Amino acid sequence: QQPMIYICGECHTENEIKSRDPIRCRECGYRIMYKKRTKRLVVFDAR
Amino acid sequence: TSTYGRYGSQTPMYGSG
Amino acid sequence: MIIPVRCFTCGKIVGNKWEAYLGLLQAEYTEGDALDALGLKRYCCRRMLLAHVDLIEKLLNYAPLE
Amino acid sequence: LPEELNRVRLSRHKLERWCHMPFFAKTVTGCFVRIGIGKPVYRVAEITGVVETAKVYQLGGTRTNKGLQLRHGNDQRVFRLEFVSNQEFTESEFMKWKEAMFSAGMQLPTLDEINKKELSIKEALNYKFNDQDIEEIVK
Ligand SMILES: [Zn+2]
Ligand SMILES: [Zn+2]
Repeated sequence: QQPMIYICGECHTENEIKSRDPIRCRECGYRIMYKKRTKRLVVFDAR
Repeated sequence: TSTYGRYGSQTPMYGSG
Repeated sequence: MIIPVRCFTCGKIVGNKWEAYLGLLQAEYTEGDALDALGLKRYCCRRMLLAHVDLIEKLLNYAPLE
Repeated sequence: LPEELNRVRLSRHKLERWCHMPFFAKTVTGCFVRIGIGKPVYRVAEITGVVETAKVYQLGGTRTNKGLQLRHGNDQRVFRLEFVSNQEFTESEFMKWKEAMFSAGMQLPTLDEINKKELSIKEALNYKFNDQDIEEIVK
């Protein structure tokens, strides 16, 4: 039940975008907006 | 993600103000 | 971008000396007398701190939020 | 039963999503909220109309200056959106509301009405915002 959350550009507020939506921020109005980091396992070798 | 209260966040009263 | 942890050539830890070295230069020490007050003798280790250019101070100007 | 009554019980975490969604006077009007009076006593008031206060108050991150026309049987007054409780309908408050409704002359809303009212919320949640609601929302 995960709604594909984005982060605005100029606002830095998480929005919920499902498909068939306009990409706009729920506030201030911004057409550029980015995605959140993954939830998978990030493991590096300090190398 | 519908009501994640877990109670709550200290509900303010009406007769408290 | 940010001070390397070690001197590339030698192995010596120079990561803890960038703030101390900018503070000594702010005080009055000349730049060659600051580098040995910190304890950097080999000229391999001394170019880490002379040549370092600190870009992370400019990259921190681009705030994500506030 | 105070258990079926909790399905249409509006908690605090659900109003924040619909502070600016329209049709508001059509989904919330008919449900019951757990409003606060104050010391831990509560009364089941009736969401009657959608009013607005001249007091803008912040609810966590969000802020909302609107009011709620609530009424416990006969005692009706204005209400703000911060004093509502996430607590479900207890037994003493359910019987207290039952006695305030039997005491007022108001008919108890038939259970089929609650069953047809609780689905309005779930359809309003999965609603695709394809029309010009984003724009008025940002405004
Ligand atoms: Zn926008
Ligand atoms: Zn060295």
